[PDB]
Amino acid sequence: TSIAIGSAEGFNQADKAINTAVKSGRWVMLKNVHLAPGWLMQLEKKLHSLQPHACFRLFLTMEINPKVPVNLLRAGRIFVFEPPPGVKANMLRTFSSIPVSRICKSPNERARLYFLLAWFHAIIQERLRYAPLGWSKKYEFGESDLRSACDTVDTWLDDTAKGRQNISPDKIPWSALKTLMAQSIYGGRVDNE
Amino acid sequence: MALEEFLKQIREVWNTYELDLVNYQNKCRLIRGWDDLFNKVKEHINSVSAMKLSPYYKVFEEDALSWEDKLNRIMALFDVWIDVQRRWVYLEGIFTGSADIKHLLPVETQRFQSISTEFLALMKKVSKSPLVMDVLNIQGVQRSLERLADLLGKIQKALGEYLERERSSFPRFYFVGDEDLLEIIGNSKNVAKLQKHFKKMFAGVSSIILNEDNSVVLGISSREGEEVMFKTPVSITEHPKINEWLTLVEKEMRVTLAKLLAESVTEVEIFGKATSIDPNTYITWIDKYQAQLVVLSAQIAWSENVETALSSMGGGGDAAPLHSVLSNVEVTLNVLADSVLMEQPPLRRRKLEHLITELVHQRDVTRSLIKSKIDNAKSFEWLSQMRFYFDPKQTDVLQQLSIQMANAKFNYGFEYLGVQDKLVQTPLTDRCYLTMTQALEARLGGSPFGPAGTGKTESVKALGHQLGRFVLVFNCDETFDFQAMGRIFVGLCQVGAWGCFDEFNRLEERMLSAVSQQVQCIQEALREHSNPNYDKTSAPITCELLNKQVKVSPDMAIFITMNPGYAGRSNLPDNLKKLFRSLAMTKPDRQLIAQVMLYSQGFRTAEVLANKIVPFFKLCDEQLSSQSHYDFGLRALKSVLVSAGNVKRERIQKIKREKEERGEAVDEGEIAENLPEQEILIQSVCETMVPKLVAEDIPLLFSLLSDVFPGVQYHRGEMTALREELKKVCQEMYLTYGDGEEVGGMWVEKVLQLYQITQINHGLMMVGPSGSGKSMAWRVLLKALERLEGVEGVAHIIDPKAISKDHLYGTLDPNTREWTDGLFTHVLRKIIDSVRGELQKRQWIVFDGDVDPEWVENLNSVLDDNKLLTLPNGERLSLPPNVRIMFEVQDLKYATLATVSRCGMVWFSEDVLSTDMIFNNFLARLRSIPLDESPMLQIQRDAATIMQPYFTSNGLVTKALEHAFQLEHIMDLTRLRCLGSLFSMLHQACRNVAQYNANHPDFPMQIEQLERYIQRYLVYAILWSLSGDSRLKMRAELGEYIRRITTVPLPTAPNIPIIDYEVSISGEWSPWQAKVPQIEVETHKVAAPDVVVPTLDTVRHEALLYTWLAEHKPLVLCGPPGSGKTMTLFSALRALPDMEVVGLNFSSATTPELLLKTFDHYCEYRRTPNGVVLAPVQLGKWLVLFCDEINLPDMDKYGTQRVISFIRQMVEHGGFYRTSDQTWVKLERIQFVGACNPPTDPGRKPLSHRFLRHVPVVYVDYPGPASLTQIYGTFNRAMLRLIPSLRTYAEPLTAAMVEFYTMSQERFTQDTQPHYIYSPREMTRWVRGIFEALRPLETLPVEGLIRIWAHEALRLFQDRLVEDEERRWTDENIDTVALKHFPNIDREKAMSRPILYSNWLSKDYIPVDQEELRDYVKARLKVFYEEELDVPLVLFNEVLDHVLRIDRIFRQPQGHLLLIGVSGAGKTTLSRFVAWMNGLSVYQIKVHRKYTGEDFDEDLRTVLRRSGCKNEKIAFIMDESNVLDSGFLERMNTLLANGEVPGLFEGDEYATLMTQCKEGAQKEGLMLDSHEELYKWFTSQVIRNLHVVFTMNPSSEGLKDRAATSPALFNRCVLNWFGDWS
Amino acid sequence: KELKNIHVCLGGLFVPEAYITATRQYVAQANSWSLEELCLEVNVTTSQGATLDACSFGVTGLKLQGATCNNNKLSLSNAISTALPLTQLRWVKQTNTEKKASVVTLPVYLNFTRADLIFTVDFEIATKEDPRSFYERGVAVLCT
Ligand SMILES: Nc1ncnc2c1ncn2[C@@H]1O[C@H](COP(=O)(O)OP(=O)(O)OP(=O)(O)O)[C@@H](O)[C@H]1O
Ligand SMILES: Nc1ncnc2c1ncn2[C@@H]1O[C@H](COP(=O)(O)OP(=O)(O)O)[C@@H](O)[C@H]1O
Ligand SMILES: Nc1ncnc2c1ncn2[C@@H]1O[C@H](COP(=O)(O)OP(=O)(O)O)[C@@H](O)[C@H]1O
Ligand SMILES: [Mg+2]
Ligand SMILES: [Mg+2]
Repeated sequence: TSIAIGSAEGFNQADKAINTAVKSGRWVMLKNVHLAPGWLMQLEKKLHSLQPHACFRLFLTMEINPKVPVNLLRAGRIFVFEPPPGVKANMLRTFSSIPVSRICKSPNERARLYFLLAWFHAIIQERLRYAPLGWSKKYEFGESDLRSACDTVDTWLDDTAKGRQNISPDKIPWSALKTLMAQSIYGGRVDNE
Repeated sequence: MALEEFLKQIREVWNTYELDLVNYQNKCRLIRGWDDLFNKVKEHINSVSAMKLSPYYKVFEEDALSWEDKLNRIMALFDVWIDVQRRWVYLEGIFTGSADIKHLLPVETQRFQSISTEFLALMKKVSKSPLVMDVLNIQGVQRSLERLADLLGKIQKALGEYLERERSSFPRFYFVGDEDLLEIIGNSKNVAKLQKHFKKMFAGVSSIILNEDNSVVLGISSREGEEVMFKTPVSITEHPKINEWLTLVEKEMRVTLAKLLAESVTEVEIFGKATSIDPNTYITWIDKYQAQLVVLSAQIAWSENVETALSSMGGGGDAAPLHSVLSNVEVTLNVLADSVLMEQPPLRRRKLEHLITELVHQRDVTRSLIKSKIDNAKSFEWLSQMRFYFDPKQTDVLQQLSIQMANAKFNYGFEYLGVQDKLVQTPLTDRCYLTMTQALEARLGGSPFGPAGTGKTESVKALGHQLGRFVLVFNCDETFDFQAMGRIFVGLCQVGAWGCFDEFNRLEERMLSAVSQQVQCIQEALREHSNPNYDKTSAPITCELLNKQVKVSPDMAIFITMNPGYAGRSNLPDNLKKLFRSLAMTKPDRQLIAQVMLYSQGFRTAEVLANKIVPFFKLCDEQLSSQSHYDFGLRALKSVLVSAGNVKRERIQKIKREKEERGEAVDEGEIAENLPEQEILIQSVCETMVPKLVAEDIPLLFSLLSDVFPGVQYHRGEMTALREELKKVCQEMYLTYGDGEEVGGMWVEKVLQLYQITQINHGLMMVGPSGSGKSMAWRVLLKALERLEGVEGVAHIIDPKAISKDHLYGTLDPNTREWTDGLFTHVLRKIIDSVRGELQKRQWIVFDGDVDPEWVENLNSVLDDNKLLTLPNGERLSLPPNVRIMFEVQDLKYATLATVSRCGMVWFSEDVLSTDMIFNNFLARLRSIPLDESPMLQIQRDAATIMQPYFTSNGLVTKALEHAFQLEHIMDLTRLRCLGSLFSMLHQACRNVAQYNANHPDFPMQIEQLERYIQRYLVYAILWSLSGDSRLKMRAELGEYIRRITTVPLPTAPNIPIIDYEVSISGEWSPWQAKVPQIEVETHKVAAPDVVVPTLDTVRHEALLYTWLAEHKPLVLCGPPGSGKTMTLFSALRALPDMEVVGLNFSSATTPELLLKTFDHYCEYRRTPNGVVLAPVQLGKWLVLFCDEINLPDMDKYGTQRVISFIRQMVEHGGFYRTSDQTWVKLERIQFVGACNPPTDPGRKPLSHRFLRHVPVVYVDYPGPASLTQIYGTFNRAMLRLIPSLRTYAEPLTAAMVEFYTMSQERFTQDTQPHYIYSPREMTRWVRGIFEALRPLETLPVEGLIRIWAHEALRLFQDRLVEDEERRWTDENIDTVALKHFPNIDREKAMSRPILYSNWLSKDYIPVDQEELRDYVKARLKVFYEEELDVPLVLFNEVLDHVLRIDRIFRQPQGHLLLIGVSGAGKTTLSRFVAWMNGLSVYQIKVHRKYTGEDFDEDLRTVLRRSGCKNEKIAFIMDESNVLDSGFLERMNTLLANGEVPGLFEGDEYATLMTQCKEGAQKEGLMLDSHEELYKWFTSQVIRNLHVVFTMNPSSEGLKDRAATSPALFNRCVLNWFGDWS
Repeated sequence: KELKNIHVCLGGLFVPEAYITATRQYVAQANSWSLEELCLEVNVTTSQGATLDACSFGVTGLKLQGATCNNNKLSLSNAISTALPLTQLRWVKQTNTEKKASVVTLPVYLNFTRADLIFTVDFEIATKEDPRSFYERGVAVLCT
């Protein structure tokens, strides 16, 4: 059960979800909990005096906001999500996130296209570490763009290779992939000529 | 003669005019002819107004009053009858038409049945006597209607649950307000009244078409008059239910449009694939079909032609049939261009422009295909384009047309969009279409972002209109909470409509995160709708919205347009940004927009003009000075282009007309060829861009125009007919008028420029410094246009910052979800309804106040092309074409570019209104308007003649005003503040002469004496109006400058400044020192609160304040705390017996509610025919509101004070707005007086220049050592008369007091500690302290007097000290001062190391020994342990000192304590111990976790009742930890100062209080009766019985913060720094 | 007349974009050309040997990032910044002779933050350097 924190009745859903989960043993995720630091104090107190089910897991999503309660950080386990250190790490997370079945589909040329997408994503996202030179500003080139680009590759490759086991590299729609990424997927956030 | 004729016409009209009654569904006879009845009453009232003006009104005075009283009752009664009749009609239809409401709302039906039967009974009574006079005189009919309206109001609100049930039946009802929905449901039988509600339910359907019986829906219509005829008309008889036949209309609308498109496609295929096209045939096809179908048919034909051509080029060597497609497009484009060049009907002209705009795009795309050598239909250069495919073999007409872009497939919704302004298909828009369609295919949302004016809202709407979808625009803000957005999503999901949430990021960050849950689940439902496994036979797809299953239509989409870094915006959460595909719309292709727009308008040189106008706008942005009201973006370019089309159209008509008078010749080709297209574009630029330019930027723009358009000159058309109208209006308003370079010439051009902006823009801004002639500009133009065009002009002036945003726009109840209209919403909704013919008048809504994005961005959709006001409850209000939203501001520093780009600015520089223009207006008013309400007028006319030479350019006043600006003042100087004070003071000179004439009936004032008095007073008036807010030496400095430049005789004193001289009524300068006598105060009134020793500064300021107060003019006294601002004002008010003063103490948390509570307590609201009037309860006395901390209230982040803006509105406009019912309340007999420290003091904010203009400021400085010696030498001499032996020491005692105070003031300043404020108040407390000690003493040796003198110095100058070295310095210097001024005395007997005085060990206040005092305190503490508190204490030397200090304060009237020290030091225990010793009852608030403001109010009332009514002394002990809210301090701030809280006792509490004050007065022996003196006695008792002890920790920043949140804590409380134990 | 012959640092100007317009407006007025028809061409001069010719406007203080200008030809360099001695802004009529396939448009930013763009220059590549390499390496010109 996923609940976005921030509404008056959002807290009511969060309390009901946690009360039901600690007995059933399901998972509860509360997103943007940094927007209600005062309610986080009460959540920490409730969690401490609790004996939940073995399989119960509570996930809290925050923004690394200095207003997050200290006692909540001490009680929970902190996982920090950030750009990978380099190109090699960027490729590894890109390949790990994509299911193995998605890459291994009917055209054998899909794997190379995904690798090129993985490399292109790694290069432009690493250039963000050099703000004036790599780009003109800190663009939000993130996982959402990679998901859209991967969906674009899957849709267009299926359209051309209609069930063929192998496709000629010349028949791959390079113009479609290049234009869509430059205009819609990745070029949407770009505002500088 | 004619007077009798007017009376006869009124009588014969009213005894013969019968109310118009018609049958209404064979139930009753309703009243019609409302406009005829209302205007007849108004025109007769105006005749009664002219009845009074004529001199012969004397004999006819009695008859006119009887008629006017009759008319007002007729006007008031029928104003309510029209309301109750309308409410009854739609309420009756709801309860009668639907039989299911009998069970859901049984009690509500029963109440309405009784109301309806009573209403129908009144219909029978009025039907018997249709005459207006007979129905008016019905017994209690007026009261019977007020209850009827209230009863209809109560039943109206209770139907909210029924309305929400009905919205589910027809989902489009969700975008209709509750009141409008009631009208639609109730009036289902009378469809004729539904024609004004279709525009809120459909994209372009403004009304339906009905047959003669009004029982069959023949078709629909648009706003422009375009009509669509249903193939199978919908019959209402077989589907009586309103939602049933409305649904059939919507379903028939789509099918009819689909069928019409198929026929249109068949016809347009002939024009396609044709080398030659007949213009006559093409025009006929355009006229036959609808605007959206003509463009759609052209798009389909071109798409099929290119698809056929590309398929034919499969081989690659097919001789490129794409050239044939390009040839046909150009040939058809040639025909369209020719058709526009000639005169066409307005509807066909719009169709041609739409066809040109699209065919230009089709030509551009085909050229790209030709250039790129595309020979395959699967090439992405063709796939990326938007292609329309038509399938005539498709059985379902709704699925015949398929729109595709890249890999996205769409279906035309066939929503009737009417005729919309189609956009130019720029490459950026193509990029927008590609990205948004890709987002739609992935079932995501679209989030275009960028700067303002780039075209994101229009592009989203254009794409929706391209697919035939219902696009709804919502102007998002912070009140779009989870419930409001969920209800909107429910409506969009069920309807199947696009939602464009513009300014989405303006929501709160927490609310944006919450909304992300609803968008996520909606998109998940959409995503699983696109699965091919889905079957329509199964249950329709649903999403969990607002804890309810909501069906999701596939056509629904969500779009959010936002500005990333603009002020007033929030940051979207990351989980929400992943639900939208963002696109950067930053640089619009304005070059192509200009070319296509001018090409479609008929310009021959569109390419040349576009290549000249777009760079001109870029150069203007890069060259002109950076001003806050400058916008050279696409909106400015769009406004120029549309004006160019309008200028050309009217120029062509004028040329065509001109040929008619000359003769007979009409040739479109010759007119088009001989047309100055260069001049037309420059005219539009000058009519739109010149008004906003500052003085130094105008030559830069004209130089740019000359360079870009060389050899082309513009001469503005002389609006002659308007200029006489302005000249006549200006003369009646005493306003100077000028032509060109004449005096007032610049102002008139601004008025004409503002007139042109009104004609072009529906949203205006008047940006310019305070007092630059802005209000007079639009006031004169509104009146001039009323005379010129004959259309009545009504202006609704609103101050947006004087009220909260909830009261300005409306609020949505979190619990009941009921929408309450705000100020602006009520005004706009009233005009839209036009119940009383508001739509037939020129309505202007003027926002007279500051502009910041918090409130002004809610008008983003109103000022945009939408012309729509969107509310959080889903209701939208279209701005009527006759309504102009106008802003009158002084700057645009805090306004974002989103609003600056939306309005046409008119810049009013301060040089527009020259000084002599104000001088002429003053003298014109003086010569015409009598001051009393003629001998008084004759004095004014004679005085004006004397002041004429001085009130000229380069005259005495103008030269003096110029010099006064060089000198610095306590407040920022403005021209109109000096002139406004000067004019009000010269009026008093005229009143002084009139008083002299009444005092000397036999010998009136002569001309020669009048010249002497007025000339001398004018010099006196200039000095005190220009340097009144400046220090003493610059009051002098302006004196010599006047002496150097004036010819008026001046005092011949070698060194005495002119500011020390007054003007006697005899016409001679006389010193102010002659009115300062060496008075002898009585002994019992020594240092009394109301005793004022007259000094030079006091008499000068008292006369100045009396002059301003006698004119009922607002004023502010500025000066250091304790300088004597309050004392001087109250002393001046004692000379005015008809003025009562009410004290208000402002703080950093002061809001207009504090003023409103005072108005409720001291004034009353009364209904008058002219409107609501707020006047004091007591008759004939003027109420004066004394605001003591006027500049303390906090400025928000946008630099405005809400209370100051409230006062500025309520001073300039003479009234405010009552937010209870959104009615204008006009003040009567209410005056405002302010006091404040200089703005350079910490915590003080400078007052707004638009407020200081109306308010003169006088600077009250600290008395000098000479003044202090005179003031307190008088007190010491009178006080020392108690002991005749000590009378010789009065002079040295005063010198010692002044000397020590001077050094203590210099040594300890606010820089060291915030509370180190030393004022003459300490000297007054010094005199009082010595007086009370000596009073009892029968005799005292000089040593005893010095010991008392030193003790008072220690208790006043050392108690507040913090550091030990400061206390050591005070101890040492007191010894030196006493020895310096009192030699040869026993220093040891006087300046002993411990100085303690107490009345505990004797009847008198004599010095006490430390050892003997300790034994007494030890003995009393032992008793204190068993009785009250058994906490052991330890007595050291500091405790004995501290208990004596607390005892001294507890014995004083209004004696409050401020104990500062570390916790655990005994501050509370010592306070309780001393209070028990002095008999006080200790009260502490038992604060807990759930303690709130209401609990504190109850505790405050409990203490006040005990200490005010029961005469019980109470030591209210309060700690800083008990302050859980700023509300606690605000109540304490007022209670400490005034001894009362105005809004504390209300309703039953006030009634219970008044009984208790009455009984308590009986015990005291006074039988007070009225509530006024009961409260005055109650306030006096609380003052003398309530002591408040405030304890807080010695914080650094907290003490400074408390110095502003609660100023009374440092001015009314005696501060003692306990600190830590040394 | 001297106001045309003074070398001005665009970094030291309060608004440098207004200076570019002023030079554009001066050339159009003197030669009786239209403002929109003018185009800007760049000529980096070694020291100040070259002289203004009624259309040139010397500009100093321009810094070239990641490239070196020799004989008005660019070559990629490993230095962080390269100072241009004297940049001559010549306003000429547009000839629409298309690109030379060795001309790259360098942005001219006001400062190192690369937040605001003043104008764009069309320099020429020397030798066999790839124009795409200039784009990838973020080569630009800074006013200060
Ligand atoms: N054309 C005119 N001729 C003569 N006097 C004028 C004229 N226009 C304005 N005034 C006077 O000059 C003063 C300017 O007041 P006005 O209301 O026009 O200023 P404003 O720009 O609206 O000021 P604010 O910003 O304070 O609202 C007033 O005293 C007004 O009577
Ligand atoms: N001419 C005077 N005669 C008598 N008392 C004076 C005179 N001038 C100043 N004072 C003393 O100065 C004090 C002024 O305090 P007040 O006017 O209340 O300060 P504020 O104007 O800042 O509220 C009074 O208590 C008064 O005793
Ligand atoms: N002079 C004193 N001798 C002994 N104990 C004291 C003395 N003054 C305060 N206390 C102690 O402080 C406690 C009360 O503190 P309190 O006066 O409430 O602190 P505060 O002055 O900060 O409100 C008592 O329990 C008492 O024991
Ligand atoms: Mg917008
Ligand atoms: Mg005004």
